Amino acid sequence: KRTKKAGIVGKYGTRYGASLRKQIKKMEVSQHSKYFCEFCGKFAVKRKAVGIWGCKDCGKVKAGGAYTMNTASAVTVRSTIRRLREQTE
Amino acid sequence: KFLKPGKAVILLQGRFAGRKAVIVRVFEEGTRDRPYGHCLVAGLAKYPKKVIRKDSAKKTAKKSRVKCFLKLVNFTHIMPTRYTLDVDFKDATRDKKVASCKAAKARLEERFKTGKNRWFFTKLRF
Amino acid sequence: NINNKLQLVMKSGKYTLGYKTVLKTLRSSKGKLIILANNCPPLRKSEIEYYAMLAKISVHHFHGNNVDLGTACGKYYRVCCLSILDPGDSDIIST
Amino acid sequence: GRVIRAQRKGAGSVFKSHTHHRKGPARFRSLDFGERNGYLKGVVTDVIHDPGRGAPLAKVTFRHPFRYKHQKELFVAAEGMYTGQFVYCGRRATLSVGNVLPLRSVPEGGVICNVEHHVGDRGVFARASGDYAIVISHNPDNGTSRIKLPSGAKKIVPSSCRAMIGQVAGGGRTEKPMLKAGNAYHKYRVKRNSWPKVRGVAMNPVEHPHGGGNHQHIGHASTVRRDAPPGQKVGLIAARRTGRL
Amino acid sequence: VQRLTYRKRHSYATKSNQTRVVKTPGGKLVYQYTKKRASGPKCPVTGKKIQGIPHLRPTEYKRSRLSRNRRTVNRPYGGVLSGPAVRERIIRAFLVEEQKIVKKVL
Amino acid sequence: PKQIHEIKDFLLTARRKDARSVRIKRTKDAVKFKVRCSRYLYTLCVHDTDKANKLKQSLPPGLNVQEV
Amino acid sequence: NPLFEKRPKQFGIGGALPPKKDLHRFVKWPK
RNA sequence: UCCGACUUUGUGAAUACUUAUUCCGUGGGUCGGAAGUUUUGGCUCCAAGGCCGGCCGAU
RNA sequence: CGGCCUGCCAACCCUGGAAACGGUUCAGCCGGAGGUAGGGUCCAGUGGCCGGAAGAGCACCGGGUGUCCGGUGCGCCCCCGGCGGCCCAUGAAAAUCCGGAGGACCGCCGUUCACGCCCGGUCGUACUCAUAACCGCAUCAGGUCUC
RNA sequence: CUAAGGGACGGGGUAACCCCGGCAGAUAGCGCACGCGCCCCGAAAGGGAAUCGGGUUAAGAUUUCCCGAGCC
Ligand SMILES: [K+]
Ligand SMILES: [K+]
Ligand SMILES: [K+]
Ligand SMILES: [K+]
Ligand SMILES: [K+]
Ligand SMILES: [K+]
Ligand SMILES: [K+]
Ligand SMILES: [K+]
Ligand SMILES: [Mg+2]
Ligand SMILES: [Mg+2]
Ligand SMILES: [Mg+2]
Ligand SMILES: [Mg+2]
Ligand SMILES: [Mg+2]
Ligand SMILES: [Mg+2]
Ligand SMILES: [Mg+2]
Ligand SMILES: [Mg+2]
Ligand SMILES: [Mg+2]
Ligand SMILES: [Mg+2]
Ligand SMILES: [Mg+2]
Ligand SMILES: [Mg+2]
Ligand SMILES: [Mg+2]
Repeated sequence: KRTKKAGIVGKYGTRYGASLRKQIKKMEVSQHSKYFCEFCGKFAVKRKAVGIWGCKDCGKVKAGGAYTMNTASAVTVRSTIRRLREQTE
Repeated sequence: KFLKPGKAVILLQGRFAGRKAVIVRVFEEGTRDRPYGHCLVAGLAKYPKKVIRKDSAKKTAKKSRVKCFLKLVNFTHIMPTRYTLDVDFKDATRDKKVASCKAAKARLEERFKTGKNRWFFTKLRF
Repeated sequence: NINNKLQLVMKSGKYTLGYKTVLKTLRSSKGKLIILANNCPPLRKSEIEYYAMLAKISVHHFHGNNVDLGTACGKYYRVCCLSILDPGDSDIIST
Repeated sequence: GRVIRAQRKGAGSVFKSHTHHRKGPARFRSLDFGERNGYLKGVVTDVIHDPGRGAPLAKVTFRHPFRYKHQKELFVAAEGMYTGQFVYCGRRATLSVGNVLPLRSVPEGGVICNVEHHVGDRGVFARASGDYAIVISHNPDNGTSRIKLPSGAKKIVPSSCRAMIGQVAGGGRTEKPMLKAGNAYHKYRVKRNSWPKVRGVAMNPVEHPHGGGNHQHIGHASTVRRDAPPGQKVGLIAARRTGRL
Repeated sequence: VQRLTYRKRHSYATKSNQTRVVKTPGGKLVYQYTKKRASGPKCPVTGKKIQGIPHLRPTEYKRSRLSRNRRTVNRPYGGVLSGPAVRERIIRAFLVEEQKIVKKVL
Repeated sequence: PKQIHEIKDFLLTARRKDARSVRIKRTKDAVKFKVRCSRYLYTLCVHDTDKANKLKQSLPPGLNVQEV
Repeated sequence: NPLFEKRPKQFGIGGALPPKKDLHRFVKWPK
């Protein structure tokens, strides 16, 4: 409805090229999404600025990715740091 | 079962927030005026001050003084501790209330001089 | 096997859900067991364990989230803590 | 001719950095006895935005080691840090993301950021958003450590140098297309007077070595000696190769 | 319709030059200069408003200009921390202190 | 300016040393007694005709009295 | 007197604030 | 601007040293040798105590 | 300007314990981390009444009369409140003022209370602000920041 | 009062005029002997002690004079 494929990117009209609009689409969606708060258990985490993710209700503010709360390498880094910490013992 | 007369509590709200008190009477079910469970407590409005050997005799007598308050507190405004202070209290007007406060002050000042219950007279830091 | 036993307590026993009613049952010593979610606020968690130590009530730390609790109890809202006051035909207490 | 634009930036007149709304230098706390021998706990109070910096900064409060005072710090925030979190700095700090450790305490393969080059530098390496260094190896004889920098270069650092555990927050920032001259205008408005660049071929010969001609063309090789004087050193400087491989 | 003029030599509509229209007993309209809207006291741990204190310009809170009951709240950390913040600190102070004793025994 | 409600408090204020004059203003409803003190002008409204007269006669003899 | 008691302070890295020490050898003297 | 000589420029072993020089850090706040605090977004200062102004507590 | 009342929209408190889920905005959104409901606290106003103050001002009649009662709104201007959106943009500082933690020290001495007494320097201030008071050699169809 | 910024003690450079402010130099002092110790200029649109109504001149006062009423 209202659009067959543009979605959030229809605000850009006919400008900038179809491939660039398709490129920006995933980050426009992800940066405006609501994320799960591990501290309180609600989907209330919103981007306050690039890298800054604040929960609406519990008030926790977390440092994360530019356009998504958790980057892929952040999970990988945490697992590497956790394995190094345990094997250190 | 741990909210009984003689048990020590901490007030969490109000004018005496953060003060230590002892339970005197428990209305577990609550009266008609107060449907909720509540207790009568006797607390320290002014803690006895730090008493040290270097002090003179008159000064350490002034530092050992306490002030006592009487208050009815909702159960939800109380942090129940594991400590116990028994001084045989067994307890309306603005004259009866203040007189009863002075009696508890004499008993609590005497307990403090005994040296026991050091936690009860040593304030809380927050 | 704790999700099934908790599922049976909601079907036949008596319980209460939520912080304020968990504290009330501890004050009146009606709860037989306290269950805490793993993301329950650390100040809140400490106070409930201290209340349970004042009485003689056991506390179990639920293996999952506060979203997972409540779902285990078959409700569509989150549950931070649970208090069991009657299991009836459930062996949750003896474990 | 006249002084070219590349030369005029060193005077720093209109080319000074825009820093009026910046929150202060981001760096470790000064190295002291407690960090050198044990650990010190601070609490994260805010995660804030710094204009011109992609990565968020973390406000941390410590207790002063010997004065009855608060000690407030501000460094680059590692990804995953949050407000109300306890961070620990020092030799005996646990290997956890957000903690500040000497490199001697980080095993091989650890991901680190804001790495000191000299002991007490307060952090020199891997500070931009999404960047990190990797611990490669340890030398106990010389007391040095080998780390891998974001550019790929290996570097030898003293094992007493401090680094934070984790990678810098805000990664993925440059994958998003800017799409607009105006978005680029706002980016550089809070950084420097550099954004709208005029091509040297679009100039007159008085202003640029590339200027002039009846067609826009350089007219000589754009690769230039490393030792060329300022005003002459434009184009690709000391290039070992050109073109797209 | 009785258009108005500024009454001082400030000629620019800045936030410090905000006016209101009043009717005088002389039957005319004049400008009166108002005070900028001010936040009241705020709690540093919750960010919420501090109950019991009015929202004034900082110099209107001066002791010679404001009564003492209006300036304060009768509780520890009265005008600084809210009630929820004070309750949490009392509970945290006591519960962590008990843990220190338990660490010592164990 | 401040209002006084009970008659006796107006009596003590008119007896103050810093009180200078009393103005009596007649309205179609009541009678206003205004005593000019150092900082404030105090007004008392008397809705009764005889109470106004009793107040008039009982004023301190040292204070000036004016009819408005 | 039972009121008198010891109140020791443990001077660790993150312990009680230390008392005044000599600090003479670490003084930054005039040029 | 690169490059060489002299000067700054010293000492000792068959390359080492540190005090010149250079760089970095700190409110110059635990350096050298020996002897013998992970806790929950809370508070932490101006010593209690012991023994003769003095010493330990605080090698 | 002072006193009393009122108490928006948010925020907070106490009781209680919600699925047959409910409450709710133009939009949102909110609730076992405690909703709906019931009862309260605070907040701001350029809100109401009284004092100021009808003695003033205004309009009439020759000293006198009057200065009263309602209704309405996607109306216009200013201010405030509370939501939503946006940023690889996150949008001053300091003086100044208030509050708080602690409790060394102190008794006929403390008092941020009311009322009472005295004092308040220097310089600017007229007028124009424009198709004639400014610049454009001018009393120039130009140019010159605002309510 | 501070903003962007400007000047400037010591020190450094410079034949001198003059050019350099973070390069740290016993920082030139503050409370009650004892204790502590990390320059100025720059906004009549930024921040900011405290005023209102009515009257008055040929010419002032869009809050300065008069009347009354307040405030700092
Ligand atoms: K030239
Ligand atoms: K430009
Ligand atoms: K270009
Ligand atoms: K050319
Ligand atoms: K108040
Ligand atoms: K004038
Ligand atoms: K003209
Ligand atoms: K000004
Ligand atoms: Mg051309
Ligand atoms: Mg040329
Ligand atoms: Mg209600
Ligand atoms: Mg009136
Ligand atoms: Mg009239
Ligand atoms: Mg307009
Ligand atoms: Mg106090
Ligand atoms: Mg100044
Ligand atoms: Mg400046
Ligand atoms: Mg000089
Ligand atoms: Mg100035
Ligand atoms: Mg101004
Ligand atoms: Mg005039």
